[PDB]
Amino acid sequence: GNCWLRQAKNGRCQVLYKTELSKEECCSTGRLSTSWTEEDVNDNTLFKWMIFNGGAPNCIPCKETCENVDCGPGKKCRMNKKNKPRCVCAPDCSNITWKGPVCGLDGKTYRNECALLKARCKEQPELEVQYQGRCKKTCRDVFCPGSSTCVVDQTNNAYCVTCNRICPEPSEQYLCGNDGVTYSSACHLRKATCLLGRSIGLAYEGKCIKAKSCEDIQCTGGKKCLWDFKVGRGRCSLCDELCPKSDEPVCASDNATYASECAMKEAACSSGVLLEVKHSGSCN
Amino acid sequence: GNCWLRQAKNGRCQVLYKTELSKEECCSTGRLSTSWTEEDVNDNTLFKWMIFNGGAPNCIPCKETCENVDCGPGKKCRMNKKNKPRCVCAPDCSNITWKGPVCGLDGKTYRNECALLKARCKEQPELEVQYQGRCKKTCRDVFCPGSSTCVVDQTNNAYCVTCNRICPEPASQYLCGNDGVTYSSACHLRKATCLLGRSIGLAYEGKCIKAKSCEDIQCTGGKKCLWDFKVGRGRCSLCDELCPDEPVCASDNATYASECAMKEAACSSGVLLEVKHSGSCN
Amino acid sequence: NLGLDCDEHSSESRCCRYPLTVDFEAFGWDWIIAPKRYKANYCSGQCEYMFMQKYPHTHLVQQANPRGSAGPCCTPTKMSPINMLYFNDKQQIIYGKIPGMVVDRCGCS
Amino acid sequence: NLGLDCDEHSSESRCCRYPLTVDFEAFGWDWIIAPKRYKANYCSGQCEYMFMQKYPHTHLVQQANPRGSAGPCCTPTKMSPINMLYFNDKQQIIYGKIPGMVVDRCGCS
Repeated sequence: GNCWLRQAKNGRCQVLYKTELSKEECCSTGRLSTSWTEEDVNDNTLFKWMIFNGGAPNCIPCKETCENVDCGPGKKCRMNKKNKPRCVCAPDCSNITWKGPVCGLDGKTYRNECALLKARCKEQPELEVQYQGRCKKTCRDVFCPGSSTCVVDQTNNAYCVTCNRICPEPSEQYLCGNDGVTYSSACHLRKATCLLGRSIGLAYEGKCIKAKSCEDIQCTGGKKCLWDFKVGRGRCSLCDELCPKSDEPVCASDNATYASECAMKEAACSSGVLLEVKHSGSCN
Repeated sequence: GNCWLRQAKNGRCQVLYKTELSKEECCSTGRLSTSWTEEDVNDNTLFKWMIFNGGAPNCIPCKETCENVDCGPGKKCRMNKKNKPRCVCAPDCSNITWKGPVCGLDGKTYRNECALLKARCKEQPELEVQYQGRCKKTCRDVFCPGSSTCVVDQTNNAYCVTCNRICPEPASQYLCGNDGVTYSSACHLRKATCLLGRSIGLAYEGKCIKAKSCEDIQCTGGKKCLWDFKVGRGRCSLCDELCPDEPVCASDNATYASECAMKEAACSSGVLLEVKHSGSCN
Repeated sequence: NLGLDCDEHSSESRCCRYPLTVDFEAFGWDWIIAPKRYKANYCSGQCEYMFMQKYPHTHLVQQANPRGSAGPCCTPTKMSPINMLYFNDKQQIIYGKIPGMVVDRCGCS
Repeated sequence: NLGLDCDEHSSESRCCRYPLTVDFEAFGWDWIIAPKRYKANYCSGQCEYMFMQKYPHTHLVQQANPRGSAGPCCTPTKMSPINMLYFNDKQQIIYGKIPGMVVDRCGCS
């Protein structure tokens, strides 16, 4: 006989696992979906079945009930409404003290811990709780557990993360942040950023200088100087990217309308003027 | 520097081909999309750029124009509207005498041969003409080119195919077609089918027998006998497939929930049923 | 575009797509009616360092180097179907689009 | 369901998915904020005959056996992303879904 990884919805056996096997050998393990066909045939019959006829016929599933089914950890075998064995997610929600909503690492709020654990089992193996309560915008009143502290991403979503605060302390690893502050290394910039709770941004490698235009700043490594007229400081930006589409128009800090944020960036790089999105959509 | 397979549409370099290269070395061939970055950096830097920053920055394409571009056969380099080199499909349609529509192997009608050759180049490299004119339904007045002959598929689309004519003789399974004819091999059944122009179908493995009911017929391989009262012959059918719709009228002049529901009723009763027409019988 | 193409006149060592015509009759497969032949192509070449890689997982495995990891293989990263006319088990004439028949692109996975 | 899962103390010889945790700190990558580690998994096992094959093209190469054609390799047939919080080139805090980080399924290609 032949041993197969599954029975498809057409009732046929699919994915050849082993040949020249008895049903007992094929079905000896606890794997739910393993299935068996009795007839020993040649390759080209097998090939014709798998590729041109929807799978092998007379497919006999090893497990018609939950007996001897091993769903593994966090799962349990249950007969469904059509009386077929299924490995469903059944995590242990027993010893969980918090019964309120939680914020998952995926930035989605779950009704409770048990729900997150069930989503962890079904679809997201990496899913964990980063903090209790709903996921929030801004770090205001986000009290992070343990040694973790709050930061926001590019869309102001709050995360509880563990900043690493042990940088190897050192040459010309100096960086000038957009805050006009000089940092000894990227690590320190990163940890200062992590501690501030929001992006500071790299203006240019080297010490910060009191530049009065982009003429005072030399950009290294294919970058161009862009001047921020709102704070009177410059930054070195790549300006290499192209704009592809179903673009969404934006309103920029120069109070002009662009086809897309990308179109805005190009006008910024061309003119040497730093432009940032004021709000989404065209300038009304 | 680094050599890359392409510049992405965001303008950055993607798919590392070679490292520690000059632009001249990287761009020495006629390959259209090959691109180069000047900076030599370590693995973790290349990785950060490729995976987390859209690709390698300062991506310089080897080919800014169609100059020295080798598009290969069937293609030619043309500058697009954004003045960027693209290898477009340009097959040779000059010495083609047939200027009418053609029926492609994909069973789709093309406006002409040249159109088919361009569809061949852009999306279906195996696309060929099976016969001149529009693709047709049924083999009526389908004159297949050369020694090729006409057959229809499951939805009555006409194809011009080369049947297999030299079957290898079997050392000897004989097969019994639904036509009540005994065939020396599957190869022979197929070639009778191909020449007939439509499916005959396997009734059962082995010699045809003059059965008077399904009791005379031994079905092998999990199959069950279904009796066809219209021709007085039996058939071994799998009756294994599951059915998940179509309402239909069966050859027993009864209404079924579906062809699927009909087949199951056939397998249950041991009586061959076929779709007469869609919809209720009343 | 995301993949590299080679022929017999290539001295290319990296993972690459080569031409390969499959003849169904020369296999003896009479149950295929059409086409009699088609361009299947195949992948061949070395997968060292980070070359010709699409997904970051590959690089992470190379670093971890766990037990039984053979390294990246030169393998199809994009497949195309072909249309076929063939005999099914019932020896009926069937037309069908058959997935995973043509290699469009090769890469290191 | 379409794939086979094994662990280290499995005697499964065929192409199979094994567990593997990637630790970003143990690589030293401070530019990744979260997660610090994750289950990446990897593929390992034999690919003989027609076993664990998804696409018909594999079988066809085996028959043709052209020059430089290696046997089928045990390779990912399904990949998943993970969500990551990290520093980009500008050292901005970026959240992003990163494709091709997790192997969901292994097969012979």
